[PDB]
Amino acid sequence: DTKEQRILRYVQQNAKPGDPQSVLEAIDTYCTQKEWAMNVGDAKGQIMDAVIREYSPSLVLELGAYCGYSAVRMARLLQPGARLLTMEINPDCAAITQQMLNFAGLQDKVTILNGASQDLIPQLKKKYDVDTLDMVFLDHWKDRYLPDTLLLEKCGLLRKGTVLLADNVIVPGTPDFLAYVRGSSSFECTHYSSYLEYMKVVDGLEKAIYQGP
Ligand SMILES: Nc1ncnc2c1ncn2[C@@H]1O[C@H](CSCC[C@H](N)C(=O)O)[C@@H](O)[C@H]1O
Ligand SMILES: Cc1nc(C)c(-c2cc(O)c3nc[nH]c(=O)c3c2)s1
Ligand SMILES: [Cl-]
Ligand SMILES: [Mg+2]
Repeated sequence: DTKEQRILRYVQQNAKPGDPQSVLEAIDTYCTQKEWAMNVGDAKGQIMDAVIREYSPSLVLELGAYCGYSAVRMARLLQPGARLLTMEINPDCAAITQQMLNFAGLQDKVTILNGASQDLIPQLKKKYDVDTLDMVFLDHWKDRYLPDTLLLEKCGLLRKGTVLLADNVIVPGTPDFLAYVRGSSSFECTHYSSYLEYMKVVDGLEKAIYQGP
């Protein structure tokens, strides 16, 4: 089996079905005590929680699902009727994410879209009936953050006040993305210094609020 399979099995055997907090705790314990994995983690997760609570987004787009940790973490705080779409290029990851969401009882709030973000983003309006996004969580691959941000703008998917939240702007680091949003009068940016998941290594999240074209 794979590490991702081991994480999922650990949750199924150590968390309570239908209880998202217990799922997060089981994942964080596994990744602390057994095998590191690239979930946003509890330290940066607490900052995401605060952002989600502040904005109460009706429609969130996540880029990069992995095992479903951030999807569980965000979806558990959404209001009734509010929705998450998560895009995931790796089908084995998409499979784990679906089972993780099912176990957590959050499957009615979240839709996994299978494919590369750069291929799916242009389909959101016509195929997935999206008008504009309230929030986007960027957590896929560092080199995609800037191009996908510009693609989301091109496609008309951002509105005034759309919240972009980006993980790993320090490690692995997204220097082109940070230079761009921080120099652009189309964004209002805030940096949230924290730590890499499960490690005493400095990392951070960037919040960039779109201000219109
Ligand atoms: N272009 C792209 N489109 C969609 N997913 C991508 C991608 N490039 C990488 N990925 C995926 O992005 C994921 C990064 S890890 C995601 C962690 C997750 N947000 C969490 O915190 O729990 C991986 O599963 C990888 O397959
Ligand atoms: C020292 C590190 N090694 C890896 C492998 C890290 C790491 C940490 C993350 O949160 C990530 N989130 C999304 N996508 C990634 O590629 C990713 C990578 S940090
Ligand atoms: Cl952590
Ligand atoms: Mg990350």
